Amino acid sequence: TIPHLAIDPFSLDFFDDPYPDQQTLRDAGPVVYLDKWNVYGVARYAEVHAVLNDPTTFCSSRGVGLSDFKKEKPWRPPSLILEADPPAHTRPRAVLSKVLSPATMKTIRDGFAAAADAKVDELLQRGCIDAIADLAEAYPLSVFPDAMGLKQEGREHLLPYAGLVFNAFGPPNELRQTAIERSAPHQAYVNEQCQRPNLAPGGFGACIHAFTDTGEITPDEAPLLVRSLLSAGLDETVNGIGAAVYCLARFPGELQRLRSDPTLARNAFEEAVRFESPVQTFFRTTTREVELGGAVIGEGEKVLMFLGSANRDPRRWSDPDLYDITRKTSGHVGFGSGVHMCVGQLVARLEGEVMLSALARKVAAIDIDGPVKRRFNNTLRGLESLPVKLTPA
Ligand code: HEM
Ligand SMILES: CCSc1ccc(C(=O)O)cc1
Ligand SMILES: [Cl-]
Ligand SMILES: [Mg+2]
Repeated sequence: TIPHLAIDPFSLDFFDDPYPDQQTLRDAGPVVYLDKWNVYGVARYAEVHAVLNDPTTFCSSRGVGLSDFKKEKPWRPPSLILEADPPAHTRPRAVLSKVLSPATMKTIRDGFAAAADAKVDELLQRGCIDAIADLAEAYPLSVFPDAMGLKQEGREHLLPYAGLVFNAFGPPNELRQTAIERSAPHQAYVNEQCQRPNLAPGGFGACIHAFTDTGEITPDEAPLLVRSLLSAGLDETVNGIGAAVYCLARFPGELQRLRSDPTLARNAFEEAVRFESPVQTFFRTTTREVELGGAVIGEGEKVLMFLGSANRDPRRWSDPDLYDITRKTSGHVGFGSGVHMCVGQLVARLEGEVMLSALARKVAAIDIDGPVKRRFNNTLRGLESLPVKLTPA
């Protein structure tokens, strides 16, 4: 009753161009079985949204990667928030929700916006740049570690650790195993910076520790929660900003609309998150035998969700493959949906918005002028290099 497919969603062939295969996964049925990895898969918007919003049936405490924590040991201690279900998930979630709250965004917006303006003016003096290394990567690295309260020493481990985290969600292919095997130096750096004395007072990490006073988390829980913000938020935001620049170069009419109304910057970034879906895939594990679509999934089975596919499903989106900066983007699952929906979404949107605002006000054209290279990762989509020429407005 359930179609079996041999598509490998963790192959380089898939990463290079997943969209034809995503249609095949969508059109094969509401639920598919991926024989290559012995997991179920859902690729349409309806089922992805349904799974995300049914946490008691499709749980996260057995891991949101391929590996099942009931069967295998986690490569690192499980995340206190991402790999927890209610009620264990709730109070750590509340802490990060307050640390990364709307109120918090007021304290960082001016600095984040000023840095984005300055970065774009710096790049305009160069003309031709790499929009990944010199922009999409450079800008978040220039604001987020400082906002986190990290010391200067050791920040060279941040990008390697982020890449490792998202590769480890995947199957035990080469990308995953090569990342985990010699990852101890990255883990030692991260674990050290999660300790209270190493975090600048007033930053995100120190604020997490400050919540131990309230009874929401214990002191021994706090380092693990800080770790979440050195795991998530970097590569996804980098990839999202890079995709936004790519779309503004490939859809030049949309850059001209953004220039004419820079207040579209926030939605222009949201549309890029839907278009790119920097977090392409992750898993749930069934706690019960379940009827999804017309399929009966057994208990203890891994269920792979295709967020990028859900955000390009023509059953839900008009012209899903077009980048449209005035599209009504509410309802996309690029940030997830339900109880786990990205707790850092306000930080990501802030970085994306102010960068696209700086582009909107300062740049007249963005032209690709060199070979474009893709960045390969088991669960992230994004570019490795994006040579562009920036024309000043
Ligand atoms: C464009 C940027 C981003 C994208 C596409 C993204 C994507 C996601 C997604 C899809 C989830 C849901 C995971 C699940 O349901 O299992 C999630 C959760 C999460 N995100 Fe993000 N994220 C982004 C930025 C950030 C930032 C900037 C931070 C931190 C500053 C962050 C921290 C987290 C954390 C801690 C969770 C776990 C939340 C929970 O389980 O309750 N993310 N993110
Ligand atoms: C799968 C969504 S991206 C993400 C990665 C790691 C964490 C964490 O370490 O808590 C949270 C979210
Ligand atoms: Cl670690
Ligand atoms: Mg300033």
